[PDB]
Amino acid sequence: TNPVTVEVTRGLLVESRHRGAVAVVDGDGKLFFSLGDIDTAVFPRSACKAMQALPLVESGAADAYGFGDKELALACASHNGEEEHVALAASMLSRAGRNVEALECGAHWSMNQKVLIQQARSLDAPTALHNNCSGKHAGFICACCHRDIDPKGYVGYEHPLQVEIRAVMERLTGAVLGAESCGTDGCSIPTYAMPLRNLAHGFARMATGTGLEPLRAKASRRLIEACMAEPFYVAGSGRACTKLMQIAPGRIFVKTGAEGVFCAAIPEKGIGISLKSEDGATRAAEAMVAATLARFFETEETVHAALMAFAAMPMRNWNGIHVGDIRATSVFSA
Amino acid sequence: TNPVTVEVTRGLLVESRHRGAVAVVDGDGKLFFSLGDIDTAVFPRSACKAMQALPLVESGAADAYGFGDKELALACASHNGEEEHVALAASMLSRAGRNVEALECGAHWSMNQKVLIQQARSLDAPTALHNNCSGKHAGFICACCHRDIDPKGYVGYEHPLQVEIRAVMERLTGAVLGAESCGTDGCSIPTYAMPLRNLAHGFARMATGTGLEPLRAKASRRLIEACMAEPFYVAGSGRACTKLMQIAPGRIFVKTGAEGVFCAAIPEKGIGISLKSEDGATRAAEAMVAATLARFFETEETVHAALMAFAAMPMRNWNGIHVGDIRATSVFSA
Ligand SMILES: [Cl-]
Ligand SMILES: [Cl-]
Ligand SMILES: [Zn+2]
Ligand SMILES: [Zn+2]
Repeated sequence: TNPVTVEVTRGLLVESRHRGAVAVVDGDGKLFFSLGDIDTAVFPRSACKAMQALPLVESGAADAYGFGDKELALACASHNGEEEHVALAASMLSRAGRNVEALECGAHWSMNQKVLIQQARSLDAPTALHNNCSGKHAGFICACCHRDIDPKGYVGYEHPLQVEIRAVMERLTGAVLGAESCGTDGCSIPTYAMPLRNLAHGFARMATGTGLEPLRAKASRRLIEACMAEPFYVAGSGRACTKLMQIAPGRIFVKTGAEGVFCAAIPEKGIGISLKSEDGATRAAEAMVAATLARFFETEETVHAALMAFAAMPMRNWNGIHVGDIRATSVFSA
Repeated sequence: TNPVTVEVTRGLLVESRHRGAVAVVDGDGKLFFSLGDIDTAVFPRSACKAMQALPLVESGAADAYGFGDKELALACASHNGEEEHVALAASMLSRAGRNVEALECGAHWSMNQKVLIQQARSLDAPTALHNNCSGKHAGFICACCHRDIDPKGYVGYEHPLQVEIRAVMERLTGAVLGAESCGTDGCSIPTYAMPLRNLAHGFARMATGTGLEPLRAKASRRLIEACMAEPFYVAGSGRACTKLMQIAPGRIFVKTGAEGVFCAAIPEKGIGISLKSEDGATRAAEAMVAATLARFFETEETVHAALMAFAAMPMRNWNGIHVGDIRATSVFSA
């Protein structure tokens, strides 16, 4: 069973509790730190978008369509569907001769409340461009068009692009990705459950190049640097991913996934991080990733304090009164 | 530990898991069914609104202000902030010569996405009337004004109304309510943590009159019947509380609370129910309350099937593809 990783307090009592697992692995596969079950297969969901963006870069598509750090960050992004994000996704599809009609991810309203209010006020309905995965899907469509592969059905298990993605993520993680570990993701593409140990190892390899072909090392490093250089484009206004990567500019990589996943890397320390809140709560995964990062910056007061501000947070009610805290437990400092 | 009460699946695997506690008690305090820890103090939050509506009824205020089942349901309600709910809260305050400016609960946008889209398109900003607790607070203000008590500060621990509420909830539940069990609620009023056993017992007494003074029995029955007669006003469009009380009209009482609480009653069976998802997820608490109710309707095939449809539900992605299920575990049928 997984330890209690996060507590939610009200008055003088714990009101709710989150259990979870955490794997921290270096480029060589060495375990630096672990909580709970890092050996049972868990769906990474959107947390592994940077891995799925390798076809876009490695194929030459990114360079052929003139993509910079903003486009690669958006390809790696679970974004808010702000105008900047929608404009860039449309720009990406346009350079490959496509538009919104080529996306197969569907439409949804922003999962940032303030952006949803803006969307609702200016649209009858969101489009597939507003989908948090529209950057990744435009990356997929660009990767296909550059290689004269028909993008139609790019979301399906048997499409050449999804065949390629299974191979790429097996090479990074050492985990086998197949039908028995496969589910359908939010955006209708395959998501493959794998141990947290493997997922963390894979990010440690993307961060360091350890055990990768040089082109894959270079593409991997380029995607990780793009996310850290353009953190707004990975998520957006009011988002943990964006704010966490603004604490130590260029030094911390993070990516949220649906159902309480986080992947992260500290390239200068050669470490990859993956974690799962067992109940699937985003708030627990946010506290956990900040507290896990904090272990590696205990000699930098300002960075440690900033990270602990996410590990342990005041909650305010509708009048803005402090009612309690979300707080990572003492297992992250043991 | 608390047992695994709910699983969330994707493909052929459990993606996330919820642990929880459940107390089912009769009018006399006899335990009919239990899971996990029913003896540790948990915040009922909004789940005990019917208890907090007793001053409104017992004072004479409800009768003096001509409140029927719709107003009492709204006094007991965590509503969506739909125009019907807002209009009724404004009508309730108006009977005492009051309006939105007398509410101290604060404003918030709907936590129902469809209502939020409607709110965003029709309002610059929500008001305190849009607050899910605006009915309860209008009841509180009416209770004060009928007895010539100043409603100003009615949310404060030391206000005569909150003194009264501590007395009422102690007598129903047999739990001691004071500062050590006290936190601030979403709506800035006190919320008191108590064991689930006590909370369930309290609803069993409201449902049966067992061990209550006649006026309290009658006020208790009237609140429970109003919620069951006007279930839209307890919650609203697309809400578990509303839909669960439409399965067997007049026979099932349910009330959700923030952080994965549910209280319920089946008056004709003399049972009170309280439960807690340990992690605080609403989706887990909804599955749990449906599966717990289902145990008591195993000889009514139509009612059992309708309840099981809430205990075990398909989840669909943005394209409407079935990706997995939320399902109460087999501990609810053991
Ligand atoms: Cl989904
Ligand atoms: Cl009594
Ligand atoms: Zn996706
Ligand atoms: Zn309230």
